[PDB]
Amino acid sequence: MTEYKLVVVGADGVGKSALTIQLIQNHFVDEYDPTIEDSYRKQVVIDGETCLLDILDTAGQEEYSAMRDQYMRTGEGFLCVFAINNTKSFEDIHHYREQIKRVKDSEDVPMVLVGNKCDLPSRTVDTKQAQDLARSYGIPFIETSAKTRQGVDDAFYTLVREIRKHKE
Ligand SMILES: Cc1cccc2cccc(N3CCc4c(nc(OC[C@@H]5CCCN5C)nc4N4CCNC[C@H]4C)C3)c12
Ligand SMILES: Nc1nc2c(ncn2[C@@H]2O[C@H](COP(=O)(O)OP(=O)(O)O)[C@@H](O)[C@H]2O)c(=O)[nH]1
Ligand SMILES: [Mg+2]
Repeated sequence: MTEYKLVVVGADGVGKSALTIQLIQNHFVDEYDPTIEDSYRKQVVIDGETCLLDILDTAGQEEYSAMRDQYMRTGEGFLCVFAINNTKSFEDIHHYREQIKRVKDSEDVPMVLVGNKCDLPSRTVDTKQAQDLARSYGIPFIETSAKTRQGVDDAFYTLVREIRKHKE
């Protein structure tokens, strides 16, 4: 089977952990320790390919040490997550994409832009705004809810698909 190393990044509170746990463990966590960073592995079939997904759920403090830089650059693809009711988290996307380009030392890194919490009633980030940002980057965009599980499998599988085509 093919191993894929995925890294879920984005501002605190956007739902990186809920998204990962929903995909790995099939349940919605409401109060996952905001500081716990860990890797999770899941065997799954994507487009008929058996895949082992190694998924780094990032957390902790905004540090830029050489060890963290090294942990991140093992990512083959990146889920860049913001929440549709958190303007600041959307604005922060550019920064995360810049940090990815830096530690990977490349301007084409497989990435998917993810607008989480789409179950929530009053969003301040419009679908169009985020699509526009995605198309500027050349990356896919998907809306997700870690609560209802909408889009969750597709967000991760779509990232896997972006890694395949980068590998040609
Ligand atoms: C994420 C990432 C990807 C690829 C390579 C990296 C290399 C080094 C460090 C990384 N990370 C570490 C965690 C982190 C990072 N950048 C911000 O930016 C917060 C705000 C907004 C813009 C500037 N800054 C002021 N915040 C963070 N953390 C806030 C507190 N909890 C967890 C975490 C989300 C950057 C790399
Ligand atoms: N309503 C709703 N709440 C969510 C969703 N995803 C995460 N949350 C909640 O938002 C908070 C932060 O989620 P968490 O996964 O810890 O964010 P992280 O800092 O990105 O890991 C928690 O209270 C979650 O229960 C979602 O899709 N919808
Ligand atoms: Mg978390």
